[PDB]
Amino acid sequence: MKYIQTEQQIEVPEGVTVSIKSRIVKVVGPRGTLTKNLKHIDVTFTKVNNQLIKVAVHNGGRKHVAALRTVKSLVDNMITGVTKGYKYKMRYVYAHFPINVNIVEKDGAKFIEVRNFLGDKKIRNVPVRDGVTIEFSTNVKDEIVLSGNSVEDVSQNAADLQQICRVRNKDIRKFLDGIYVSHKGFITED
Amino acid sequence: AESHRLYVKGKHLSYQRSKRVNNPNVSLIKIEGVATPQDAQFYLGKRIAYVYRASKEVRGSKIRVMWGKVTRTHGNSGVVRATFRNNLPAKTFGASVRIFLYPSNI
Amino acid sequence: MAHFKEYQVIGRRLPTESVPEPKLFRMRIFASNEVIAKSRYWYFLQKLHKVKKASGEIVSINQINEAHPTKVKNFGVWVRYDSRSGTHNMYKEIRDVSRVAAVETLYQDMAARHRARFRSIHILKVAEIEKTADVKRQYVKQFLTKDLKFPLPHRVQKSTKTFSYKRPSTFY
Amino acid sequence: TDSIVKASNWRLVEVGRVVLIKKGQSAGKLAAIVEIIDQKKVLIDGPKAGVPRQAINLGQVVLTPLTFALPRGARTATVSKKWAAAAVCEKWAASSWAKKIAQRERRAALTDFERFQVMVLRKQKRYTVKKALAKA
Amino acid sequence: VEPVVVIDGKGHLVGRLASVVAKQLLNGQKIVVVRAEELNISGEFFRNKLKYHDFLRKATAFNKTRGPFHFRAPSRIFYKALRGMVSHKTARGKAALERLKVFEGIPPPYDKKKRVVVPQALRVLRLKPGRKYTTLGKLSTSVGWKYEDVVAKLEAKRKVSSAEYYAKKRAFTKKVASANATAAESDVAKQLAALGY
RNA sequence: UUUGCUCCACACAAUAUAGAUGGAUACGAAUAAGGCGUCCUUGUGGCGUCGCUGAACCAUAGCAGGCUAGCAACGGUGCACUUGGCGGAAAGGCCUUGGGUGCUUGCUGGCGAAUUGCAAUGUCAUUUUGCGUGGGGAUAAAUCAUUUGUAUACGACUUAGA
RNA sequence: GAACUGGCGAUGCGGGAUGAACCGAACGUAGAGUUAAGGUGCCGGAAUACACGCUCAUCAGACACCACAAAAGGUGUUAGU
Repeated sequence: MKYIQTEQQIEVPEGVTVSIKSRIVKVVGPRGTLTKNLKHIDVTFTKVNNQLIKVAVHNGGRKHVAALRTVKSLVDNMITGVTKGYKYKMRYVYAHFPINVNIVEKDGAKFIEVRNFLGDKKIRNVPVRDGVTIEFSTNVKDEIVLSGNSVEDVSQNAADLQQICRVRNKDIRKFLDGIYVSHKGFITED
Repeated sequence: AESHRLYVKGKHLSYQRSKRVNNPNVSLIKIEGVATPQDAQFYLGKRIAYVYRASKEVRGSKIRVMWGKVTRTHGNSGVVRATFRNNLPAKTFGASVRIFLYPSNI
Repeated sequence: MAHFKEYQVIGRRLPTESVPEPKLFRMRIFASNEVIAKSRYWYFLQKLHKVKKASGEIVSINQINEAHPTKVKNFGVWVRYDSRSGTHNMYKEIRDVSRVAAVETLYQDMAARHRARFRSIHILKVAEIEKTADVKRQYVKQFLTKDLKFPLPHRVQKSTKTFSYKRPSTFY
Repeated sequence: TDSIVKASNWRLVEVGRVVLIKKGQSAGKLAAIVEIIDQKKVLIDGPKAGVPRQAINLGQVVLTPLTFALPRGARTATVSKKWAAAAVCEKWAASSWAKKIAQRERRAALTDFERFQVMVLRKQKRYTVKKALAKA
Repeated sequence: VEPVVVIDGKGHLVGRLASVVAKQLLNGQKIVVVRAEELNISGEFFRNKLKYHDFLRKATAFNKTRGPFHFRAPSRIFYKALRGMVSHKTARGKAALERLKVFEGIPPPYDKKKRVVVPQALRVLRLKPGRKYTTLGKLSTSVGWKYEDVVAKLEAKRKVSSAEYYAKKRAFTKKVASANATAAESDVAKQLAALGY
């Protein structure tokens, strides 16, 4: 309908500094720094009171003001990632062959190595993205933990690990073997 | 003085024409610095010279002239219509002509 | 024909020996000129009564000028139009300074959104909305807020010359 | 430690914003925004400059950085009084935009003899400036 | 008005720039177009790549070496657009095409000459914001152009050298402006201001 | 090979022009952003200012531009000399040191112009050359024919021969 | 295969790229002006005119005759009952 003006509100906690020139947003919290390029969205950022950032679309259509809320979610995720961080938990599902998951070094890069998936002799390597930490959780059987500041990078590494363990030439609703995201939360517990 | 010009630069664009038939009796001229018919009204009646060079010296010179004059404006963008004593040779499409300031009403 | 004026057209059936002084019917017609206005008058009189141009007469045609042509008004318009597959009734709201300009906007908008040509549109009613809270379309409501103000981002400046030397800006 | 966001301010279409009409019957006169019709239309009034009160497209005008207090839908006498109270014309004339327009018009209004004085005066100033550059 | 007009092709839309250049050349103006790899086409990259593949399939069936030729370089894509807007099969069209030069990057001697823009063909002025557009260099690389990397490297070298030129130019213009301002408010300055200068 | 070839200078003759007639006047990037200036506890920093077109900037007076003395100052701008650099994307251009010399309309001075007859491009540019003049420089090859067979219908190819 | 009328045949000209029949208009030889139908980014003469909207297509669409498209569907988007 081309609304005259639409705005979204971004809350900024006390330990967080957001710098936005043009559309390059950088967020600096206690655990670290994130940077996003939003030059493809065409919005307007305006600080109010050093704890509040408004973002606005002027004379924007339906899809443009959907993208405004999308920008709000992306900046919110940056702030939440530099304050609490993101943690993704994966469980290993298998019926007969235990899936062997290890962190390995090939050449200057860490790789998540998956062995014995359905008794396969193939060895699956998933590169770990920068900022993503890998842990193997104790006191719960067959759970690997993805941890980081960027929900985008953490979730994409989780999805890479889940997608590399898809079953072929079988009925997947019977051969349910895989590595599935079981929990989507923050690093700090509260 | 480094400049001695007493004419306005112009470009011979084409003949008067429809899509597939041209009329060589009328030439279309673009005058430098003219963008509207209102501005082009200034130059109506001004003499135009096309100056060109030949190898053979004719009458004490090797550079020959074709005279004409601005008759009316053409279109919305300052192009004018011109007629010459002999029609311009159509190899001059894109060549430079000189629109003089005489006859002067100013 | 969107150089629209409004005319009052008053006409009647031709007086007869048995019925002198017929009932003097009147219409408000938006049209480009008086000839089209009289045509529209007879078109609507034929379509609502048993009176054709041959058996009647135009008693008066007068152009109606907007009483306050320089104050912003909210207009509610009722139309009936013909689509490709049927007839429909429609209500629209136009914010503008005069009735004729509202009706011009109406014809342009119906052409743009419904491909409805002038032939295919009957303007049932054009009435000023007396006050807010009677406006019902958000595209008019959103311009009626308090202390309205908006920018015009991305200004595009017309260039009179073919080449510019400066790689221009869109600031505004 | 301080959050920073580059504002990227614009001239705003609001009641009381001073516009410069760039094409039409007025074509270079200031007017005031009286009320907003829609996204592309406003009502303007230019009583000081003799611009008729009219509804105009925003593509016919260019907003100036000037603004003055004016109630929505104010009539022509009210606009005149508020324009005089805010001294809009002087604030415009003090701007480099207005002096640029005045200076282009003055250049267009020069005669051939005046252009000759412009040439000689420019040569003299150039001589002194070139001495200053040589000393610098 | 210049004897040669050098057009910075970066940010222009290919067809509108082609139409402008074709009319210029036909009216007898010499044009050099630089940075053809930074031209723009409206529409998404995949759409324009599909269009170029549809171009690529057209060839003389019985001998492909005589069929339509499929030039991959950005400068030759723009030259192809200029043809079709010039009647190239005539002597006048050949003369108008001989008045033209198109380059990737800005080679000498044009690297030390002023570049202009054509605002009626500028994407930033012409395309509605939020509309997708294609970059000619990446499209050319995708359809088989070989020299995008060497052009980018060599353009980076030219840009650093140009930046040094501009820093020197800033110093000189600041000096000139300060000395002009010092010589202002003199008798000649007053009189020139009265005359409009 | 009618004492050949080539390169600078030079006056001559031709030549033929897709079209000179003050100057193609150099950041990069962004455009829901930037340029410039200034300041600092050097940043994605504060502050100010600008744009709304090159309608600008530079240049621009003098028989198509002739003849001359100074004044503050050591400027401006050509021509050869010269010092060093930088530039390989198609560099073939850009910058700079110093002296010599011409002009200077920055200002004040001194003479001339006509009859092209009331206009006539009223000839001022840029190519390619051939003939001379006077200085410098260099002092071969290829093909046919013969020969080979890694080649080959013929041409072509591949070898050899003072 | 019939009816009425207008055409082509027997007819060039401007327009529909192209074409017997469509649109416009019918023709001695020329000059000037104005137009028809059709157009005015470039080819290509003529506004990259002005104005209000709609549409983004990983087979867009783009002018009558005319060089095709349907039933049926879509929280694509826009108006409306």
